[PDB]
Amino acid sequence: GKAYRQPKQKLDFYTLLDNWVLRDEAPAVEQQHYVIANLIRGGVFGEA
Amino acid sequence: ILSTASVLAFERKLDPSDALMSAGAWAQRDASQEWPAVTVREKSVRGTISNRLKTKDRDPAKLDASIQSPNLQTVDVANLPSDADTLKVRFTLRVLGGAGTPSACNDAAYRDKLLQTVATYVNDQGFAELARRYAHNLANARFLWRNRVGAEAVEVRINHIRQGEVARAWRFDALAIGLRDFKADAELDALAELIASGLSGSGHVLLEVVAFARIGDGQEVFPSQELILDKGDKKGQKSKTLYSVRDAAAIHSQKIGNALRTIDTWYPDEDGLGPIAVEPYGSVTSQGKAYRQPKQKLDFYTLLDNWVLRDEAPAVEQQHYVIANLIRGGVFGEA
Amino acid sequence: ILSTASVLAFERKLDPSDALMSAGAWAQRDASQEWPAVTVREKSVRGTISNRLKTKDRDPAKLDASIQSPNLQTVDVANLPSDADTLKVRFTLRVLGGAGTPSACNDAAYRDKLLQTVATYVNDQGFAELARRYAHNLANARFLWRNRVGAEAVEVRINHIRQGEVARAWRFDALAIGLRDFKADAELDALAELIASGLSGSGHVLLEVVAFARIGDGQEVFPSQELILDKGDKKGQKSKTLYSVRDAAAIHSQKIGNALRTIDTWYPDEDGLGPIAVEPYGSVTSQGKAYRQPKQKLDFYTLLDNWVLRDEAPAVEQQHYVIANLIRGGVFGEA
Amino acid sequence: MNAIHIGPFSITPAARGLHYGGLPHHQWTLYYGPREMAIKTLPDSYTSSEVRDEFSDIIAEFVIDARHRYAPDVLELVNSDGDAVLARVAVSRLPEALSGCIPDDRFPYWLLTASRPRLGLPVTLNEYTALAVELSAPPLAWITGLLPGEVLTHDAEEWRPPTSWELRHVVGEGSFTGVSGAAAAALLGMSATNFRKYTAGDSAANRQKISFAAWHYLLDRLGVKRAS
Amino acid sequence: MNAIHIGPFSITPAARGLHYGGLPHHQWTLYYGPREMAIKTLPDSYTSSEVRDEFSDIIAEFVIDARHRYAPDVLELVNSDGDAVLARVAVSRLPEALSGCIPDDRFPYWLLTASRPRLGLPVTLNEYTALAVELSAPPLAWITGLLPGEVLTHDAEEWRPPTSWELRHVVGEGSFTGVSGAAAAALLGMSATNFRKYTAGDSAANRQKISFAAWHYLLDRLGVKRAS
DNA sequence: TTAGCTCGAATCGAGCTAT
DNA sequence: ATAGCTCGATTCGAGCTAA
Repeated sequence: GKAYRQPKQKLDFYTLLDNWVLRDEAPAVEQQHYVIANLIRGGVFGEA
Repeated sequence: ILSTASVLAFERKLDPSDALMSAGAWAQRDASQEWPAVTVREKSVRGTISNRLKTKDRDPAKLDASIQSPNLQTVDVANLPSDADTLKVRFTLRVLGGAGTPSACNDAAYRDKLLQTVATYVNDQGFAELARRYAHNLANARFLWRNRVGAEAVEVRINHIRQGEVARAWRFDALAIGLRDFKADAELDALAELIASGLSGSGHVLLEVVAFARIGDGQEVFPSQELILDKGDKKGQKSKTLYSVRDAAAIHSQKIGNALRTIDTWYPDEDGLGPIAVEPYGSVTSQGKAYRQPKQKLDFYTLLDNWVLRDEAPAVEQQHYVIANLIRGGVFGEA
Repeated sequence: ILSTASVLAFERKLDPSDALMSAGAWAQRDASQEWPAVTVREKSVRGTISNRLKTKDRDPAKLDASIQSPNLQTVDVANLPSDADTLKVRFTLRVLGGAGTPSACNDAAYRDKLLQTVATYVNDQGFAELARRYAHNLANARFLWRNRVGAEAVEVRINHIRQGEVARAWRFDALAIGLRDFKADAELDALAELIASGLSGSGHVLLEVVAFARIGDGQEVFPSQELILDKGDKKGQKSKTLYSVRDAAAIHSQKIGNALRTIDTWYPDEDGLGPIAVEPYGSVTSQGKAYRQPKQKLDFYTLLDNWVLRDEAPAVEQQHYVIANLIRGGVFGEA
Repeated sequence: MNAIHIGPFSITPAARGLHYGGLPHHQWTLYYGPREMAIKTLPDSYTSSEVRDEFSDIIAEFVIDARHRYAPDVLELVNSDGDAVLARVAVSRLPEALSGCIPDDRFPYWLLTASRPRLGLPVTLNEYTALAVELSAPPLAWITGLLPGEVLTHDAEEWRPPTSWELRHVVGEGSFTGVSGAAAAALLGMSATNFRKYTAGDSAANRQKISFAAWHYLLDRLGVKRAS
Repeated sequence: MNAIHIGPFSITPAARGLHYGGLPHHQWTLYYGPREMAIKTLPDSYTSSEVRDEFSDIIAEFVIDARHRYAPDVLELVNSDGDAVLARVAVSRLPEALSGCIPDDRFPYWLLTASRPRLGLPVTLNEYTALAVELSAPPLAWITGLLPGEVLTHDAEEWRPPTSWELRHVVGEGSFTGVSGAAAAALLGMSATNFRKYTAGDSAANRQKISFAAWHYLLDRLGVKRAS
């Protein structure tokens, strides 16, 4: 019932993706593995 | 001065039916006339918080509290049987003819000028390029929208039903014929001539199109999705509703028509996307943008106004686009 | 001076019923009495804007935002079954006598003069040409309005029902008898004589009109449409409703009456545009044009006034048009 | 009696009357050009004011529906978080640089649409001021949705002069702007008789068609178009 | 030779001549209406397009001075300190509620003038954008300083139609806006032949006057006035 | 404020010109 | 693009009525 990778510690999928794509700040290879796994699982990413 | 007509309604050619989904096994698709239909059923899904939060829901306590109350809902789901790996989708297509004639026209002079313009087009180059591209979208299973993305082998069978009987049969490999290139092939040419005779009005043509997709045992298939009134309880929300006619998963006829309509390769932007549906203002729903912007003077209405009112005939590619849009039909003219 | 009466309510001759429309297979259409009815169901449609922009919506961002927020509708749609390729449409027709007699009038002298005028018309030339043209709009399935455009084969069966049993049966190839020419035919002559006897008041005529058409296997059929109150949301908007009587798709009886009424080939414009339904002021809503304008001396009211009040009898074609307007009925007269 | 004209609306009575109860009555039908809106059977002892008051509610709900249907789309200026709205501007058209956007922290101010799929771009206060100045909507911009696009175009070769009925949308006391014809003539520096000649009915021999500059300056001064 | 007319400027030659050196010579006199700016003695071998280039620098200096001395007042949007200018807008007229002000901390945004005795008004971003939309200045608003105040007024009773020379300030090849007569006629939705009658001078046969609505709409479209 | 109407005078469009 | 013309049709202002 808890969330590892809180957005406060900047290790969630959305902050990592935004930093990697927009700011060109590539994270650690583990974190980009996690991001690409999130792209593999699919989703409805992107709010208004 | 020959201004345009306020009422310019058109009826559509290339009328498809609802495409019914049935299931079975590969190498028995020659006896697929009695295959059981794919049935839309209910299953339960449990989801977590996976959407973006607006900087106020990102609190760890609030996020965890949202985790402790997950969204429970039921979804309409269509799956193949666990002993069947092939999906069969069958619809019938009717090609009418008489594309340049509007169904409603305020001005008689504009009606006559538009008829002369379309007749000049057909006399110069008939419905041969457009019918070839429509036959290409028939040969590849583009009407098999998401059921084609991971299918290992796709085969499309198209029959010409003259007096309730197969007057001519076509068998195609829908993966060899890609979704990017409009090449030339003898069977594609024959189907193109048949669709051309339908569009010209030479004779009545009715096409029965059957597509087989080898997807896998028990794999999910994707019929068209309906609208939910969103009034019931949150637990029994019915967040996803699938389209069926009589306990058989089906695809909307306008989705099939949109997939056959994907012949427009002449829009000003690059060929990275490939063909798009022939719509006014070149709208693509997935990309959320409009190729053929009216600002770029390449949409349907500006081209038609230049071609008909003031005799400025565009390039033959834009002429194909305009005639394909007239085949598509719509409520043109100022409301 | 014999001024026109202030009410000229006329009752409608050639009274049809709502045409119920059902489905089945060709060559079993002789035993079509137990064919299942065509049901009106709902499907969800999504589309982008394809109409002309107001020059205010031509801004690219507004168009892109409209594409990214497409309009959602649910529509009533009527289709044939995926195992049936023939649509059967059945209605009953009554031919009544006493066309020139009004149902309401204010002036005994005017109604006597009008009755004398209609009587001397019938004596000079009875309901022979008018009933000939009516037989045609029944022998060609013009009441199959959009169900005839791309149909491969259409035939109609007219049965004369006397004491509840078929007195004489007619069978016509509705595609052979066109929608434009009033040619001469022996069975058509017999049906015309029966309709003439019904119009003359010399006998009771009740016709059972059954039409079969090869629309196609599972293809869309087109019943009559209702008004939309637009009292709901904009997503489940219910933008289209179809007509059904007791769960069977149906066509309005006034649409059938208009279809049989299309006999006017005497309007001052060229008759190569086709026959028109007889109306005061020769109105066509699809074309937005009034043939037989009151500015010309060829509309119904000026013809009726000149013929009756001051004995200026028009040409026999124009008086055929006048008597056709008297047969169709209407609330004529000033106020 | 006689037809009552309220701006673009018309309440015409039936030619023949009837008796409901023991009192004479006529049916009064309301029009919006060619569109019939409502019919009411009213006593013959009513004056024109009472007949107008009978249809005032239907006219008011037409006005409300027209204001809500053709309301100009709204742009919102938000911070980096994208949650707090700092300023709202209603625009006649959107900027051409609007694309699908979620605000970042790379830029402090973002201009976004009020539509649920939000379009936007990073904007400075100077650029936002310039865009709001050259894109703002006049307070009566909803009336332009009731007019055709060939009378509201700035292209002189595609422009058609408005008819009397299209003029009465904005010129009369029963119109949507509420100004008089004399006030409209004063706004254009024109004689009141010459401007009445513009909104003259079809049963008249002296009718004049308004020019391009006069019509568009009238729309500017009335707060309907090109007033920001 | 011939009197060269460049918008409101007119280079007229001397009727008599002179021989400076041995070559023929004439005195060319630049005019700004009834105002004389320069006399320059030039040969007769120069073409009109070369005398125009000879007198071009004085005209450019006049235009620079006119643009500088008639620049619209600039407003400044500042924070709760008054040091950082977040946004600036040029206005045709100041806000009605300006008083002498020094920004403090109780309000986050302040709208101060650019003049050193800074008048001000506490505003939010929405009210600041409303004021900027209402009060903005068009890009060519400096030409209104070269025009009389009775031809720019919005009151129809106190309005006087501009003359031909006052019209040459805003339309013409050598005007301060640089738009041709055909382009101005296309902006007003009228024929170029009728606008040439507006711009006609000294030809008493068929010379016309511009109207209130046409003049103010032209000033709107050229970017001179009413473009807030 | 609505809804018009003459009557002479000025304006408007679309033809031509000239430079 | 400047500069100007003619000619018949349309607009325009200031009287007036009509309500």
